[PDB]
Amino acid sequence: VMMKKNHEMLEGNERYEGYCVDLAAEIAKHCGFKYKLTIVGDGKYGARDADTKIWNGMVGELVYGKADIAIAPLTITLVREEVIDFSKPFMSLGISIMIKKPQKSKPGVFSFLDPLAYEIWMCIVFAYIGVSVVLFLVSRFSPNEFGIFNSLWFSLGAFMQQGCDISPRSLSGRIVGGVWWFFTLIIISSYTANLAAFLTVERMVSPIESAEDLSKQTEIAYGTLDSGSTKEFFRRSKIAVFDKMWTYMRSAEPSVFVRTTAEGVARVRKSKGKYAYLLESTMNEYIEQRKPCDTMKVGGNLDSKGYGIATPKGSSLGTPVNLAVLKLSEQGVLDKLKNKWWYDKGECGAKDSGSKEKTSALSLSNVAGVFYILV
Amino acid sequence: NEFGIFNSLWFSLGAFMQQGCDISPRSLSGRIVGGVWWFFTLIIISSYTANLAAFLTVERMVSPIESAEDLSKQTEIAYGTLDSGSTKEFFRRSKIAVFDKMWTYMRSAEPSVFVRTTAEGVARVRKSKGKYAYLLESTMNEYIEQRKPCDTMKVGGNLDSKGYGIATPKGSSLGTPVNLAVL
Amino acid sequence: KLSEQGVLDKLKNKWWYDKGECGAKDSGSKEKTSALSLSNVAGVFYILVGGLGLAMLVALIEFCYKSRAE
Ligand SMILES: N[C@@H](CCC(=O)O)C(=O)O
Ligand SMILES: N[C@@H](CCC(=O)O)C(=O)O
Repeated sequence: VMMKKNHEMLEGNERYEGYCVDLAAEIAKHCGFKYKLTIVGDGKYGARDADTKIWNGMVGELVYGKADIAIAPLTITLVREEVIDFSKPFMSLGISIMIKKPQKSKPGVFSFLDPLAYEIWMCIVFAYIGVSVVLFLVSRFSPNEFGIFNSLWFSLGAFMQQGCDISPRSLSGRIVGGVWWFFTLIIISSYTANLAAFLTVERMVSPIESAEDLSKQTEIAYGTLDSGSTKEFFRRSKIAVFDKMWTYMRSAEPSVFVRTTAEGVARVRKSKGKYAYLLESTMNEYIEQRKPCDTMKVGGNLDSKGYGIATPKGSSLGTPVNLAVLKLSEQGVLDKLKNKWWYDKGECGAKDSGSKEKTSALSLSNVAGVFYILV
Repeated sequence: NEFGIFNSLWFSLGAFMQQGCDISPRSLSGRIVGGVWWFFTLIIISSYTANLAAFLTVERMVSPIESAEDLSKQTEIAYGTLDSGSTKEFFRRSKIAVFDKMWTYMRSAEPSVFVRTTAEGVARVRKSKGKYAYLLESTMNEYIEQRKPCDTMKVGGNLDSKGYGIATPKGSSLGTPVNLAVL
Repeated sequence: KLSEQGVLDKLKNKWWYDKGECGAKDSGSKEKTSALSLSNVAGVFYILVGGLGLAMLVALIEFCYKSRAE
């Protein structure tokens, strides 16, 4: 169900748009009836409390006779099965994960010297000053070619390990040439090892996807849509990883249950990966093809539930639906529409298809400012 | 003047190749450039060392073959399913355009359009080593990955929603007592 | 009556699991290595500047033997 460019100027069933809107006409053509479209007054699919079990959501609208035939992406479950009637599943689906997409993090224009501290580089500069000054005082005691331009240049070639032009010949000149070598031998090797430290830590980082690691990770929070089936699929469960999720989500503070899907998307974008989200397979896929393009699907699908056309207990019109659901699956009119709205959204640009070339081999931005100092 | 155009390539080369060159510049205008060229290489030689340790320390696995889209683009792999069953007909009922490219190439397969033994498609993929693929039941793939020859891998996800039912003849004497006993 | 089935025991599973954990969760990936301190390499400067002053000591003792040339 979509909005419309003529949200106010247009009237009737044409006021909105979408898969089920056109699919309603597909049933209305085949079954031969007239329909009036309504919106759920709550804004939620269906709850069932430890209470009088009034279905706060679209189910109670359909149980209590306000609606006649419900058309919605609604989960076929046993708890709904005993209280309303379902058609055959027209779409395959599963529980899936939406997270903040781990994007290209911003490097530094002087990120190459990050394994050292700027306090160290400040001392390296200051040590480079005095050693040339001390050697020159050692050199020019005339009561020799190491002038002030030579003593800087000899110390510069010493520190870069690129050889030297000449050598000191007096004993005290060789002494300061000795200790400067043992100085720079540590510092270069210390720089190389700590540079390897960042790169080995970076590859050690595991992007969590199996959802058991997500259950073992407490920094990334995770929540579901309330008053539906995903909130209830983890209520009654059997797997210890599912129960630990439910033990985490029951004992969660603050409220990980979000009233609508869009605010559930909104918490993920603000969190920069702090807040994960659980939703259906098809609904997670459609947000990927839209264009913030910062949501991706990790892991495999949990189970295989289904969407079905809902009729109340005793509605005679549910069996002609059972005709048309089979017939439009035979011709593929389901698939004719199930294709149509999902390759239409190519507007993300398919950024995942052309950005899977990530590797630990450096970008130029890792070593960019070295060229800046060079040029 | 010793820095010819044939000389200046050589001085810059050994500075890049960590080798001390005999001929040094003798000007403040010249010595700056060879100075910063030294500091150029001193990072990059070290950066090549540090990154190459990381490939040797942390290993990664290369498998771009998942999620059934990458199956559909790469035409180097041959698919494998079981005849006289669901997968023989479920892809024969290919209506989805990505599944149309499957079944046409599944009909354009040689020699194994199908296999006949589930344990033989296990054996064939072990000898296939990147030439042949095998599509099958999910918990069948999972169970063989729990058995330990450990040369097995599940990729992608469930292509269909399926389930196993107790086959009873139509008008069974005990079909509905079975169905309640299932419940 | 408690100990025969473990009402002592099974409740001791729960209340000791209940209050959160501080274990192998933060030994593995709650660290990133930092830049080196100066204090990691400070003693080289003490060897460096300590080597600097003793060079001037031998510079002074050179001229003592240089004046001995007589
Ligand atoms: N399609 C789902 C949405 C709510 C949920 O994921 O729990 C349903 O109607 O049950
Ligand atoms: N259980 C399946 C096995 C064969 C197949 O997957 O195609 C059947 O009898 O149809």
